[PDB]
Amino acid sequence: MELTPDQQTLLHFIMDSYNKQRMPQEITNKILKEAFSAEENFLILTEMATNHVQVLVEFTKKLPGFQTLDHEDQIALLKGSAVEAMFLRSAEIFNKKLPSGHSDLLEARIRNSGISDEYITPMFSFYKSIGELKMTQEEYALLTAIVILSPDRQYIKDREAVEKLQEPLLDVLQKLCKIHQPENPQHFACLLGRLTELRTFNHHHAEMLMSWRVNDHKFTPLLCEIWDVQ
Amino acid sequence: DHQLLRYLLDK
Ligand SMILES: O=C(NC1CCCCC1)[C@H](C1CCCCC1)n1c(-c2ccc(-n3cccn3)nc2)nc2cc(F)c(F)cc21
Repeated sequence: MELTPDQQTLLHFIMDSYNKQRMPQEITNKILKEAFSAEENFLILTEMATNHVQVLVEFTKKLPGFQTLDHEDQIALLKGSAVEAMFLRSAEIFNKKLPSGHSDLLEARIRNSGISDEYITPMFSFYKSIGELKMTQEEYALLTAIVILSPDRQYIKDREAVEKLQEPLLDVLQKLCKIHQPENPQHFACLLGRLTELRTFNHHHAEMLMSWRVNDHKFTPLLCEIWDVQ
Repeated sequence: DHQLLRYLLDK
């Protein structure tokens, strides 16, 4: 039931790499301070997402066994998980506790950022349902690692090799779920269930970006490689 | 041809 010394070592190593990401407070301070036009908000999103992918590649490289994978499979895992990891991180930031009234303002500011109405509802439906899990930082870190090391990703030549790397992370997450939420034995299944909803954002990511209420949709060369844009 | 991704991966 308890984590082994090897698992505790794995967990702290993954926590340390995960903590290298841009701080949630930095992001919410910017959105909460003042209101921006849809044009300014689009630019904030592309810079935020560019930094996210850069740090995600650094986090992915540190995942045990990742560097032993075939180079083409490495690209396929990164490309297959980038958008999902971005929405998982956004969901984590959204659910961080803030002073009274701040989360209501954050929600209203995101709702009026320039994103199409069609996508506001499924985005907030996902954020609120992630929030009901009351996940710890370790649970978000492991889930992000599990998302990256998905063997069921398209163009993966050697699935078994990816499975071998994901399995120890799934076992660590399962133990944490039993430790953090012993009254809810369904917790682990609920976290895994949320990965299916994550996959839906990846299906409509390009349309979500192109329907942003701006006249021009400019993307960084790194974003064009990761997103199906320009 | 994910040249930038390949680059950040092989760095
Ligand atoms: O910066 C954000 N997210 C980053 C991205 C990288 C990793 C960390 C977070 C944005 C932000 C850009 C400025 C206007 C207002 C929104 N954000 C989003 C968001 C909104 C739309 C999209 N779209 C993706 C395709 C189309 N839309 N992605 C994320 N959800 C957020 C939840 C927060 F608590 C929150 F604080 C910000 C959030």
